[PDB]
Amino acid sequence: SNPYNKLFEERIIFLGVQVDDASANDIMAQLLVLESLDPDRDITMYINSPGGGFTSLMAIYDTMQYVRADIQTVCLGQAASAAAVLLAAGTPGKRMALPNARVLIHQPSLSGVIQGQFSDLEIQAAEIERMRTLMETTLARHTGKDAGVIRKDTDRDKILTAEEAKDYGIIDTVLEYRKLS
Amino acid sequence: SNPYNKLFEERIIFLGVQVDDASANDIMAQLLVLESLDPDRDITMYINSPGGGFTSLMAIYDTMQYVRADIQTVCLGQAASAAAVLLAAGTPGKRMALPNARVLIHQPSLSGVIQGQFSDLEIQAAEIERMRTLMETTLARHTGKDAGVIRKDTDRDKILTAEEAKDYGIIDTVLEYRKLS
Amino acid sequence: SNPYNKLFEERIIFLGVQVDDASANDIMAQLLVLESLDPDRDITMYINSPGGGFTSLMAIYDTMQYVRADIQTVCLGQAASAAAVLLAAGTPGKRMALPNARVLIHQPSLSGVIQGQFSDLEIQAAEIERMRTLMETTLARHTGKDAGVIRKDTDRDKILTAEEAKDYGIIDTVLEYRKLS
Amino acid sequence: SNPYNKLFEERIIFLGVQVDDASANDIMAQLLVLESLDPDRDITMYINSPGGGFTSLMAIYDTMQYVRADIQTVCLGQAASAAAVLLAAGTPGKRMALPNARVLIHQPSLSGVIQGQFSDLEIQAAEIERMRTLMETTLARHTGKDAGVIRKDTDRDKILTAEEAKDYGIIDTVLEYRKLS
Amino acid sequence: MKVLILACLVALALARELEELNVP
Amino acid sequence: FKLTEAETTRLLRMEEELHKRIIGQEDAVKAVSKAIRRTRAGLKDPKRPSGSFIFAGPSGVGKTELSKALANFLFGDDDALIQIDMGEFHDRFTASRLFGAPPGYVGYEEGGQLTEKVRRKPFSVVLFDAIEKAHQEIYNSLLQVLEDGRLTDGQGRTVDFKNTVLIFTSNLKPVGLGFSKGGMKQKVNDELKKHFRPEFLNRIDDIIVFHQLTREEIIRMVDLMISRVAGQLKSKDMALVLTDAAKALLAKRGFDPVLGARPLRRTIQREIEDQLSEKILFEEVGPGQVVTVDVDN
Ligand SMILES: Nc1ncnc2c1ncn2[C@@H]1O[C@H](COP(=O)(O)OP(=O)(O)OP(=O)(O)O)[C@@H](O)[C@H]1O
Ligand SMILES: CC(C)C[C@H](NC(=O)[C@H](Cc1ccccc1)NC(=O)c1cnccn1)B(O)O
Ligand SMILES: CC(C)C[C@H](NC(=O)[C@H](Cc1ccccc1)NC(=O)c1cnccn1)B(O)O
Ligand SMILES: CC(C)C[C@H](NC(=O)[C@H](Cc1ccccc1)NC(=O)c1cnccn1)B(O)O
Ligand SMILES: CC(C)C[C@H](NC(=O)[C@H](Cc1ccccc1)NC(=O)c1cnccn1)B(O)O
Ligand SMILES: [Mg+2]
Repeated sequence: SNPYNKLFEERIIFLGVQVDDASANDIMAQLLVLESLDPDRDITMYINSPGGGFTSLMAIYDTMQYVRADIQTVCLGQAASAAAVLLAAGTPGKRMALPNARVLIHQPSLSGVIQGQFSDLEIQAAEIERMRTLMETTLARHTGKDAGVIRKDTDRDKILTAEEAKDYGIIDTVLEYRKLS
Repeated sequence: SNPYNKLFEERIIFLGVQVDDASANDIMAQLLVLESLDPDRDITMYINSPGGGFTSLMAIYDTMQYVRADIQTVCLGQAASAAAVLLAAGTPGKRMALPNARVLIHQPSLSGVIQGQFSDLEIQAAEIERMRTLMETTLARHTGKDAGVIRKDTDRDKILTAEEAKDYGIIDTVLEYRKLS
Repeated sequence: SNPYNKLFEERIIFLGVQVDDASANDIMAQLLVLESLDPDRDITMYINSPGGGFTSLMAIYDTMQYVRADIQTVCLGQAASAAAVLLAAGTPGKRMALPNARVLIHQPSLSGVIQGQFSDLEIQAAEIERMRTLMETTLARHTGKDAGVIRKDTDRDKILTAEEAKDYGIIDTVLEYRKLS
Repeated sequence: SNPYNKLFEERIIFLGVQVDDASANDIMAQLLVLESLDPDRDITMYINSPGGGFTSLMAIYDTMQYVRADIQTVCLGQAASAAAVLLAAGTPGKRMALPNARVLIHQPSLSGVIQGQFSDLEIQAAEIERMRTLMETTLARHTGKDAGVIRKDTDRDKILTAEEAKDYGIIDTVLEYRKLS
Repeated sequence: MKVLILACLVALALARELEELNVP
Repeated sequence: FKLTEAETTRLLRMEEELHKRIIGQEDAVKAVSKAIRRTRAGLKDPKRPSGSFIFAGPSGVGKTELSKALANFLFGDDDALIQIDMGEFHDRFTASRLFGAPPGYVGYEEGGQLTEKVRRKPFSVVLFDAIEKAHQEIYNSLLQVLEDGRLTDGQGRTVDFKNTVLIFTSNLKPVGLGFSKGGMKQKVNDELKKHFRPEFLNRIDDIIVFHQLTREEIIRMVDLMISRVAGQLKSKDMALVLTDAAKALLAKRGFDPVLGARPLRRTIQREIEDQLSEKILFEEVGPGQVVTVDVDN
């Protein structure tokens, strides 16, 4: 067994890589297996991800909201873009983050230019607008902010230190070091 | 066993990747095995796909319509282009989608330019027209729309939220979260 | 075991990929093994191929004509160019196709330009002409057409729907869906 | 078993490669497994890394500070950029380095240009400034320097020989050769 | 390992009582 | 024989008399009550047994209790239930307890512990408790039992299992794998297809997958289990009376969908009849006194 197989025996999934469809289908497959192995024991989800992806975000957003088990998110070094939404998507009272982890909340973007007629670009922009409102509505029900506050805050990159990510509501506890180590 | 091997034991196939011939032959091989293991137990088909491919669409469209088992489609984060047709291609009463999954119905396109004489391009265009009518005839027998309504709706990209994809007829139930999680 | 290993236990080979020498030597190795395992039980050959290749076509054309077992071809989503010849190359009474599979019969081409002196190009063109006549002579003994009819029909791309591929003689039955599914 | 599997049985992890997210998630998975196998036995961490990465640094900085086991860092040939911070991040009294290992402490940089509006670049620069202060605050609590001294020292590349890396406070012992060898 | 012992009970080898032939 | 006027009315009351013990499980009762109506209307198949059931379902919802409510209905006690505890049969060779030893082996004279229970009582409810926990060819010895209606003894006597009602209570935690709306019976039905050999499933007359005990049925189950401790175990000139808030408190503590009626039974021996057993030994309330149970909080 790997370490990654050993953490999964203790119901811990790594996000680790960026949230694309390949990573989202991995995490959804891991969240549903861990739901079936013990639905009343908390899945822990370690997040060191640079973000990326919205449908892949909302694939593993909805799955960690679907499953019978409570999700404990732990931000390791980084939760940027989509991964900060997944960090807030843990169960309240859960959602740890290590003390030097940065949390980068950020409005949705298009990676590169997508061409098309203006009637096709009015739809790709009505979609990136409803991707923006869905990013802010999701992040408001998990941080307790007012979803126009998040639109003002995620208007640019807002890098949150873990101590000011629990003041923002992204996490709940900046988890302390166990032994001085 | 992987998680993907574990979901397949519970008769769940991921679409996951885009629908190309490599992915279509995988899903057809999975649909026929799950038909042979238990033909009277519902195959579930998880769809997080960005679409693509029409012959690869109609390869796994026809197979999930062929097999003795009812197909339960579940849109995870995305069912775009060909995958939205596969999402509607589930059994009626089945066809779930997660609440923040987008469904992108979309008329067939050519990825890039295909050259040729005009007598060769009158045939590639009579084919992309009958690919368009077959996309609309398939999506009309599964949504209950009138197939000219779908031509008006899929004239551009029509991104459907899951709540308005069951109003459209693509899915039947926006499936609720099990525990608050 | 994979699904592909499971279909091969039930004497089913996928064409799946395009017909090149790597795919042709795979299918010939699979056809000869399935001939040796049970020579009086029908090999099924699933065809979702975009075609390509003539010597690789006639490698697995001749092998599926060689073997003691009858070959049942099934067009999944596509049988283009060479693969449509392999689709017609099944045993008469066999040769199914799924209802939304397209069959693209097509005269042989050269992928890209091959240079040379004119005395070398008179031979590459006498070869692509006898590749054309061999494509039409093969497709006439399996469809019952008159081989000048096929020269008129495959003069351009002739995409056949499965319902009009049995009228053409490429397949014999458009195979019905088992359960509504 | 590999040698790398054999060193991990003796609770030794290699840093080895540069600190990116792929390497950080490996080391965090290794540090948490070795914490769970025996939390009161010292994890040794071999560092031959060229550095790189700040969130990946602070991912495995925080983990080696989190775990119940004391971390013994050993610089093999090189601890540059982030890896020198990880070298100082070992337990005091631990933190060896081989006699010809160089330690390159270095202020954070951006690999290549990141574009954007000036209001977006005021935030990427307020982040690389707080990445700089966090690099200096971390390296001051582990070397005993005054964190403005480190800003003066890491203003350029400061390559420390192991004998002058214990005078700097990065390591504690330049570990002697066992047998003349 | 899961080799069963097969008791194989014999039929009863038992004594016999006697009718006797009367004499003077 | 042609039925007494009383026995005719009781047998049309057979659902509502088996519901005096079985709370809920309505299609479970009217599948096993119809099997007795077939036997007594003279419509029993004279080759097939009278009833052949797999009472599959969740653990604790009344699989064994319906087999005991059936045996009390047909006999007057549930000690007339022939209960073969199939957890004892863990390997292939304990099938020699169903029909006894073959010739030339010890235990040949005793000739089976199921066949000889039915030679004495051919009209019997034969319970096979936890048939899933038998070996894969214990129940392959019952493939002539459930069509031909007889089992050949090791001594050489075919015994009539025709007038028996065979019951195979199989035992089939929260939600399964993956996305699904709501939240089941087809999961239990097809697990029988994977565990049991479908030769055995075709011989079963009815496969009944049992229901979750609803909260409206746990409230009725409180009244049944308090009726155990009073009247049979409080024949000490003591009377046990529960207020309607007290039975509501027991139902709110004993109700978990996934187990059913044993967490209620563990609740009553944690709230009621262990606090009551401390009050009898201390003689706070003792013999010759009516106990009322007010609600605690
Ligand atoms: N339907 C029921 N009616 C009355 N009491 C019930 C019922 N179901 C459960 N109980 C109570 O809980 C006990 C458990 O019922 P039963 O013995 O039938 O369990 P079971 O369903 O066979 O479970 P298992 O899977 O463990 O065999 C009963 O003896 C009774 O006290
Ligand atoms: C903050 C959350 C919402 C995610 C952030 N941005 C997005 O929403 C991502 C950014 C992205 C990633 C890859 C390719 C294109 C765009 N948006 C999308 O995935 C996306 C997809 N289709 C249309 C529009 N946006 B993150 O990636 O910065
Ligand atoms: C909506 C369904 C029908 C599928 C959508 N479009 C198509 O039909 C796809 C789009 C596509 C994908 C890959 C390469 C070229 C073209 N069309 C085809 O596959 C295709 C293939 N041959 C000729 C014409 N179209 B999807 O890919 O946007
Ligand atoms: C019925 C089939 C054979 C018709 C078409 N295929 C071909 O003609 C293929 C396509 C191809 C592949 C490689 C190099 C050149 C050409 N023809 C040949 O294999 C080929 C090979 N050598 C000389 C001439 N043609 B189809 O696949 O487009
Ligand atoms: C000394 C420690 C802090 C690490 C050193 N520098 C950094 O902090 C690294 C240098 C680096 C590496 C890869 C890609 C881009 C930038 N900083 C970062 O990783 C980084 C990441 N996001 C924004 C700004 N800096 B090392 O890489 O020279
Ligand atoms: Mg029981």
